Amino acid sequence: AGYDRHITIFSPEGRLYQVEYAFKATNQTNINSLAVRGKDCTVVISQKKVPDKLLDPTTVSYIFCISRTIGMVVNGPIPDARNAALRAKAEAAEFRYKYGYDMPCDVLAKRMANLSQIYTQRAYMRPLGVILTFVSVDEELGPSIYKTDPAGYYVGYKATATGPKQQEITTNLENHFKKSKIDHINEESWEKVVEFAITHMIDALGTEFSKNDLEVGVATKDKFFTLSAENIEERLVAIAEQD
Amino acid sequence: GSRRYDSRTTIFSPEGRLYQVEYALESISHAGTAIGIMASDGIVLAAERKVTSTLLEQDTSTEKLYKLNDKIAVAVAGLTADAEILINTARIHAQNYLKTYNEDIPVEILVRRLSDIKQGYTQHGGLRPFGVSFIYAGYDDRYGYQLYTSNPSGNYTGWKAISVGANTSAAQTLLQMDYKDDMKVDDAIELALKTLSKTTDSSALTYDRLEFATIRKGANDGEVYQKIFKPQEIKDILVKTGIT
Amino acid sequence: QFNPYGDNGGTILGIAGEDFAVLAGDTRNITDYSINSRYEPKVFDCGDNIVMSANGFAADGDALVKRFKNSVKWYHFDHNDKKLSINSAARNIQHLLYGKRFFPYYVHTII
Amino acid sequence: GTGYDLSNSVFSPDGRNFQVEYAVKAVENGTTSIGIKCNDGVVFAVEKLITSKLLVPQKNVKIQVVDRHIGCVYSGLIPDGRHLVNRGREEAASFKKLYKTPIPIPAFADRLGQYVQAHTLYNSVRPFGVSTIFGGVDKNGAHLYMLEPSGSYWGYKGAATGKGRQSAKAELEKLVDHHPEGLSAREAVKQAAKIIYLAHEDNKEKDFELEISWCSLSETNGLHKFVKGDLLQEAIDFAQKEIN
Amino acid sequence: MTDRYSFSLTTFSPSGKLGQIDYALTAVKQGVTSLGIKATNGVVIATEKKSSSPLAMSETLSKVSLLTPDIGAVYSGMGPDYRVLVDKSRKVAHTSYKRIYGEYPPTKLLVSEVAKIMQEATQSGGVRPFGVSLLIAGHDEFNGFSLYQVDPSGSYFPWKATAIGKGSVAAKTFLEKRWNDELELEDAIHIALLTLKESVEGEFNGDTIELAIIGDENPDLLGYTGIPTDKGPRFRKLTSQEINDRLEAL
Amino acid sequence: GYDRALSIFSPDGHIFQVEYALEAVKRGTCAVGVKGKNCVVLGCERRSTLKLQDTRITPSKVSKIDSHVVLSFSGLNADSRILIEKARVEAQSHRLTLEDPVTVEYLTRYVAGVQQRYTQSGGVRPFGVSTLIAGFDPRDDEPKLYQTEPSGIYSSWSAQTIGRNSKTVREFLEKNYDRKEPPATVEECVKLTVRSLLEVVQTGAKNIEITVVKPDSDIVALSSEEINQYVTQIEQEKQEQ
Amino acid sequence: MDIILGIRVQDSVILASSKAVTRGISVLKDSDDKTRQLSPHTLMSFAGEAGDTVQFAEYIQANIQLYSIREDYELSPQAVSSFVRQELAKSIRSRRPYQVNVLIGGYDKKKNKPELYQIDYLGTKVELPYGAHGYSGFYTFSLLDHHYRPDMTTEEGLDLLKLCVQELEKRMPMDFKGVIVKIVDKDGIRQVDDFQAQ
Amino acid sequence: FRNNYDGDTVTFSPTGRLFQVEYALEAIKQGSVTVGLRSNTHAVLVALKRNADELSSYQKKIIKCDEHMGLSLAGLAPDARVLSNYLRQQCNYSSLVFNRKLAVERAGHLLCDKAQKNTQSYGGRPYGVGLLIIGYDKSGAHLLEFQPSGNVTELYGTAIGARSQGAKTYLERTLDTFIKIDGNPDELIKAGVEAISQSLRDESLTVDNLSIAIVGKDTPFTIYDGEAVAKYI
Amino acid sequence: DRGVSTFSPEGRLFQVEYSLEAIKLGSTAIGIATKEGVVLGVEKRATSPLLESDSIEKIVEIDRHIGCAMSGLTADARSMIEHARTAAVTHNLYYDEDINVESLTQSVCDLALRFGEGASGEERLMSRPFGVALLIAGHDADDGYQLFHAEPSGTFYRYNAKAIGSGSEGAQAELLNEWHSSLTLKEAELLVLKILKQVMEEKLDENNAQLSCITKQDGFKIYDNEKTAELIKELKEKEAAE
Repeated sequence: AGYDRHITIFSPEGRLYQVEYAFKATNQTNINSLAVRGKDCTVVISQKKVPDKLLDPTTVSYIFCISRTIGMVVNGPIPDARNAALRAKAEAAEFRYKYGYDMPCDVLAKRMANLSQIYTQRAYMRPLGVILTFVSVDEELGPSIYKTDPAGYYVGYKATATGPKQQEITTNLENHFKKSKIDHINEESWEKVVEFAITHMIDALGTEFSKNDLEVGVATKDKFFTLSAENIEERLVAIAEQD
Repeated sequence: GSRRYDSRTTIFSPEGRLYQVEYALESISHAGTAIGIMASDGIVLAAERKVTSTLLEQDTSTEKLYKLNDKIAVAVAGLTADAEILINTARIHAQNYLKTYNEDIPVEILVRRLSDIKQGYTQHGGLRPFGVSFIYAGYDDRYGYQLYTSNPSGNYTGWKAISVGANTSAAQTLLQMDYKDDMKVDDAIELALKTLSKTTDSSALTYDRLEFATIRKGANDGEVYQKIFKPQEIKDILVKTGIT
Repeated sequence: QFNPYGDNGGTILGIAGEDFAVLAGDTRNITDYSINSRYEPKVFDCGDNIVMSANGFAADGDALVKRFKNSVKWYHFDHNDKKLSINSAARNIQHLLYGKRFFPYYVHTII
Repeated sequence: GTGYDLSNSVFSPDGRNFQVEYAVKAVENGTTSIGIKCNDGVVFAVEKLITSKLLVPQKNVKIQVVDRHIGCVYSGLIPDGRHLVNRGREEAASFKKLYKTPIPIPAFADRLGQYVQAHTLYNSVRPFGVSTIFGGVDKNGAHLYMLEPSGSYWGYKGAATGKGRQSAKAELEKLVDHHPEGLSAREAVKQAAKIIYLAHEDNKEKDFELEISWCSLSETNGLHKFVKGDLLQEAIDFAQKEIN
Repeated sequence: MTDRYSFSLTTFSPSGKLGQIDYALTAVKQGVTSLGIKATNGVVIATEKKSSSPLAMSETLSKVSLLTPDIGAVYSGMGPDYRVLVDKSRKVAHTSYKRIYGEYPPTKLLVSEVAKIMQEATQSGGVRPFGVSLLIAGHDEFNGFSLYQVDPSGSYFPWKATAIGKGSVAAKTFLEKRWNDELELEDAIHIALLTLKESVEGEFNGDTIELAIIGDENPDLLGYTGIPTDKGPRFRKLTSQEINDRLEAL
Repeated sequence: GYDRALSIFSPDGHIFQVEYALEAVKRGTCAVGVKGKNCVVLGCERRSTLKLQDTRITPSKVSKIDSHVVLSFSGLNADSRILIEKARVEAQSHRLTLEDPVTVEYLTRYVAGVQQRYTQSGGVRPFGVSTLIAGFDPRDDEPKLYQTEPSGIYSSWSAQTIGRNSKTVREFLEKNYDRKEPPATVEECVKLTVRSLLEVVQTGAKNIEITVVKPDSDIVALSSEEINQYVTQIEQEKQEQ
Repeated sequence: MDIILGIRVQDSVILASSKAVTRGISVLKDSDDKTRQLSPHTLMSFAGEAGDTVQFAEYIQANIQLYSIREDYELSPQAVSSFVRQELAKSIRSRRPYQVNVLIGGYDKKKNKPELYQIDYLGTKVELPYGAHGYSGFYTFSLLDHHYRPDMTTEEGLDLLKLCVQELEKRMPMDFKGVIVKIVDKDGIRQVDDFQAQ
Repeated sequence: FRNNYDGDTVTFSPTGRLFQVEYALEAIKQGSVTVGLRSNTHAVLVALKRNADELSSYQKKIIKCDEHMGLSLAGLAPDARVLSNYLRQQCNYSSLVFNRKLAVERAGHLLCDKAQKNTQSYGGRPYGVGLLIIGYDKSGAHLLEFQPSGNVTELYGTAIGARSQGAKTYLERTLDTFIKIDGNPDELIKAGVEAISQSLRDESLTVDNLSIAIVGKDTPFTIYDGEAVAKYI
Repeated sequence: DRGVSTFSPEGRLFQVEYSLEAIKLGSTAIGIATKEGVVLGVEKRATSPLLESDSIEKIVEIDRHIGCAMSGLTADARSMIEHARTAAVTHNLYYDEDINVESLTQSVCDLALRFGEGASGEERLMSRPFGVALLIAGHDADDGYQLFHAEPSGTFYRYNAKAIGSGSEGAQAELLNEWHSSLTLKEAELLVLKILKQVMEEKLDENNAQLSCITKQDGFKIYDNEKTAELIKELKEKEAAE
């Protein structure tokens, strides 16, 4: 009777506790990340925290390059993150081979969310304690943000945030879009869209960043790429000459 | 491992009973009452619909009375979904016999095979048994008009008049009180309506809460005909019998 | 089309005495009109005082002797180092040969 | 309630896998082992607790080679470490069979990472009771990695796990600070010997044997080789000099 | 590895109750209210698009889905469980019917196929029942217009009008008062917007409400012309503008 | 898929699932078998919890495995059908390969072998059925009577009973059956069968069924009147004293 | 091929099957019974491939006897023939088909009428007043088209078979060593042990 | 504590232990004592066989793997049969495919990996037997101690079973003596008999009780029992 | 619950140890091996007088030179006897010789530990261990007359004399004093018959007790009731002597 909280079966309230505890595992890393849409680009900013001095900082990453076009930032433990990363890369390559065109951002999100649903229904597979955020400039939909969770739920976003301090970043973005009356960041170059994302990250968290505190991923037409420590440094100089 | 969460559906009690079989019979005892009565010139199937509304479409509704063969039909008590899985396999078995021998399947053979499937879930597999009781009304050239019943244990018996579902003890006492061996179908139709009306948990027995089916060999034909009563046809016979 | 079989020639001879037995065989290995080897042992000591030679197709001959020598080895492992008698060896080789009834060892073996 | 720590794949109320955390306790109980990344290679060193004089010296090898360029060393349950190296050897051979080039170190790290992570997804399998320090030289420089029972791995300038991991990490941090330009392969072998001897104080009750291996581009042609003979003794003396 | 859960996770309790089905129905009760009304010349299905965040685009999440060009479906309960059932229902319509008979299955049979999938998730080894109830509305040549409700148990019933979810009890009572067997399609849509308002707490507009109808054939949505027998799909999702125009005549 | 070990040993050296399977036999209706000099008789009692059954079609307790062998049982009615079916298939399989019908011992050995298999296989529960297998060996006039049980143990009896109140009827047979003079006539063999049942049945003319097996495929089941004539004669034996 | 003859008269079915078993050069047996009793009122004769011929017949016999005990009922001659046809129909598309041609003659106790069915190895079933397999039909069909009447008694049918055998002995090259004749009616199956000189 | 985590081998304890493995190790300590020791030329297995009754036989403890390899058992006999038969196959595979005598070190690697697989998967149980493998290959004489945990260690001399500490302490002291017994099989056996007598407590080693096996430079693995071990009592 | 192949804190298998308790409830079986032959004797133990005692088969023939006695759950033995009979005949087919008694016993014991719900090793498809112990007795040219005790544990011991079943502990203690390496075939016949009489709940006669022997000359032979009854009479007269 008390094993309803051990396996993915319904509780007397109609809840699934194992799914709920998988949601709690997503904040284990204590990392905040946001995603915003430009005029023709999509940018993801994530917190980079290297505690041990013995670690090689270049290997510490939660942003993954799934395909040529699609990128993915993860909130949760790295072993489960890399499990979801390898699968997404395998699904992206297979789709192109079978259907003759690069898998869209929303389709990859739906496919990964459908897989997350299986762990929610079947008993032997545990849910992955990670929240996946897919970003790309689709050849049909344009700049796109799609986010999946352990529940098997997915939806599109004008902009999004994930982490322990998610709510503070979310309301900060909401209030900007209520003011601007548009669903995107009206800017031509991606550099300024990255600059926007860093600025509103600082304002929401109330914390200043160095070049090693952040992790940036930029999605453009036909390409997704991650910014190096010097690329972020140039971006931090530009926002400093405004405040 | 996984052993921790195993309910063990196919085990004996210290007394020598089968837990899941016993509890499945408890599940059926709450479902709508279904009655079968055998007459000298046909068989009568009658079933009471469990839970009805004003906005429930009755014309396209079929929850208790199903057609397996051109000669064999069933009454359902218990889970509707679990029944349809067993009904589908029974229809296939009936067609497999017709393909093999070029003859319509005898009633008992179809009943036994369906009961043997229920038996399988009782002995092995680790899965729950089907929470369904059937009343088989059928005709073949060997025994004529036949009435069978089967339960989650996989056991089947023959009857002259039988009831499954809710208030079987009350329904069986009333049937045993008024049944005679030389009954006509019209008398059996009346008995079925009188038995249901007294075992109903609701206020009054109306047409929208009933399903009716008769299997008769029409004297002006020489062949067996199955007649699943329409909403209006149930409404008519309800007035004629003196229930209105 | 690929032919799995071949012929390596040679000849073997086995004569039993009153208290002894000989198994002879030429050391010449050939293919068609060419000589492969002038010294290639064909008769083998398999242990338990038993000698064996399979003559015909060299690859099948070597595989059969290798399988029999190994069959004697496992006979000791399973039966408390019991000596394999000559009549027991002969019956064992029958099952080794008939095992490949539909893809036969192309050899005439003598023990 | 409780019981969240009995099954493997079960999430506890705080989003933790206790069976994984219990496997780390088996690693912490195990022998101390280290890894040092130098300017063109990596150096692996391991403590070997001599239980009695009956143990044959220089025989019970703990450091294992994967392919021809990767070296692996682990702490905790030795048989579990051997199983992981066996899988890694199959995984390295599978890569070379299809792609011709020997498996890159970041590639090999993920291959073990996914395999260990797989043992945290099912209740039918037990997590690995080992933390593996591994690395080598490939197309673009040298790499050093440390893998956890959770499946978590990162790149390391200096890695340490086992009984005296804290004493080792403190000594490794001193090297990173004092050598920003990068330690040499010759210096890394000597220093690894010292760190093991200093980390041995957490297990100073038992006598131990030192075992060192290295993979350097200039010293060993990028191939994994064991430190033997004069260079081994030179390292032992360097450690025995600075222990007092 | 290997699924060692070969035994049933849903079993009969001493009282005769199947716990996991009862709890799955409890999860349906927590879900957002959805409704369906059958008229003389069409069937309407509607639900509230409960936006989890104002930053999230409600358009990219369809609670009402097309199964066949003549059959639509809406739910109440668990979103992910519904989404996979839609994909299974769309495929079973082809594999078990259209690839055999060359035509799309009638409403009653497609509902029966969905019911089978959900029934198996109740009996099969190592699975939990679907935490969703479905409202399936469709049209076929020999049955006309029909509406069905599928439960986690696998049981299904035809309806003239019904609602499931949060305030299903209060919605059904209101539907009983306003329904008659002489309603036009537009009248059914009008009542649908009236009944759904009582369940909606916040904004009630064409952006927060998802509505679709099974009515007349749409040759404009066919995509091709030339074949006389092909006259277009009967299923049509109403746009954000089409809802707002009818909300003014509320 | 499902291979969970249901039938297992307990601290005191018992397999409870096999033990409770015999408790299911104790619940089932009583079945008795006696062998005379040239005939075997199987008698079974009929349940009276519900009385409105169609006796023509309702499955009888005594089932024919072959033309010369019969099988009666006690316990679960659903489990017995599987044992009878497997025995009937094996009966035909033996006639096919050996070119000779089964001996009563061999058919018993098969049924007991199937029951034993279910006591040490994963994912299955043992049969809640004990059987009485009677008949005559091919071209042999020697009567045969065997008994199997859930545990898989089988043995031959001169007289045996199984089911509910089988403890009472066995006592009767232990002090009424003599091995020196087995019932030499079919009539007195049936009489002893009815007498032993009347100790349990408690006045049941329609509750007692009698089947007689004779050598060379001669099996016949007695009608209600034929059995009723024995009951009437037996009730006189008590009253004449 | 072997001789398999069948004729349905007024109240019975008569089957005549050759006695000779020949393997290559020698006649090994001259008293072979090329027929099996499937049920008390149904008989099946067979000819074809050396090994398949008896193996198929006994396999069918086992299944009909199994059904007869399970249901305590005898299948109609139509139902038995439909079972045999399906078995051969599955066989023809298998790895190694049964090369057996059968004649099924039985008396239907319900209809009180004799019935004869002819099925080849392909699974082609047909109901006939008279049937033959192999090369026997090339001589016998024209004979039976001329002399056959439906109201003929069992004795009349035996005389008609005698006329068929005499033609087969005269015109056929193979020595089939005569035939074994069996009658299937309401009383069951009996063998005519005096057909050597009837 | 212990009762919750000893249900199967798949479960770790809060301290990081495997109790089912530890219980399998307890099966060795219940078994009869056996001694292994080697020099630079030979390797000897001296095994004390156990009888159930005085009417029973002293069950065999030494199993031959190949002409150059063999092992002694302590604990469960059928678990020793499975592992020895596996090692018989591996020695045979190396000789048939590679024409190569399997190294004793690699034989220990193979027994380690096979025993490990039973300690990670659900359903399976650990092997309940300790093994002492001796062998002479291309690198001289060898002695290996196998444990159900999977741990295999190369040693000069050792003993496993009941009261095995008495023999192990002796060999730890006699270390510098028996390692130098080269070219003499009899003296190496006598050192093993003196080792196994240190573990004695119940009785004295008799004729049908003592079991001695030897393999070396010019000695194929041969097992001596009864009359052949009378000159060592 | 708990696994069928679970170890106890003492280092034993639960299901194996519980299986030995089931044999302790079974009928008594005694075997004595001499230089003239091996003698086997069992207790029939009929549950009712109506039970035909000759149908009780607890001593079975594996081969002409190998026979065995069973104790405990006798139904579990049927597959073990089948395997033993097959292995003896299959060895005769492969090697044109008689199988060694040790080799036969080893083949039977190879099935004992083949139980589990999915134990990693091969494919052990059996839910529980056998509930029966065997007394395999025979003769071969290499080791002479032999007596083996096969357990559900997979282990087998060779005995000069062994008793298993209900009175196994008291009978074995009796066998300790009575056995010597110079016993004749007849001496062992009365000895089994005497010790059975002690441990049996019923009075020993030729109907509830059965004897059998394996010799090099005649092979495995089961003693008929007439032959056994004469030995009981001889045993009664020798005990009444002193």
